[PDB]
Amino acid sequence: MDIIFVCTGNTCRSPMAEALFKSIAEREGLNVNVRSAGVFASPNGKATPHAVEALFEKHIALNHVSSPLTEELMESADLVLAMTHQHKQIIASQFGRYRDKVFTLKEYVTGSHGDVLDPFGGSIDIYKQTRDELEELLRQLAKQLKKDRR
Repeated sequence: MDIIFVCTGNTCRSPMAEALFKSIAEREGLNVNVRSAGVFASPNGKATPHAVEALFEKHIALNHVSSPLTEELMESADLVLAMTHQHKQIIASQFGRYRDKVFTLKEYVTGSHGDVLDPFGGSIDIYKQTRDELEELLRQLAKQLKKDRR
């Protein structure tokens, strides 16, 4: 199992979800890899001064530098977890409808298309609201994985 969290510019939430899921997987004794990318990210984007601070408040000390989602990473991974249906369709448009590997961030857990709070460019409080929702989701995501590590 290798998971790619994906949002347009990566930094918006994907590395928060990565850091949380690593921490939660370590709590649960799950065995995975998780990474993050963006359909229009670049190899020199990084964790925002509020995402990183929100996970420092979580006492995880996030540190991440972005990269684009490209087909070799897609082929290497076993799950893709996209923040929106629009992102899912961009991924499909990049990779010739490799869409089967992709699920939306709520969808993989709720069973229905949707997203968490998008904090991109908000104050620390918005990333704080996000990481609470994101943790609650990712605990259910760990519950979903423990079925088959998928």
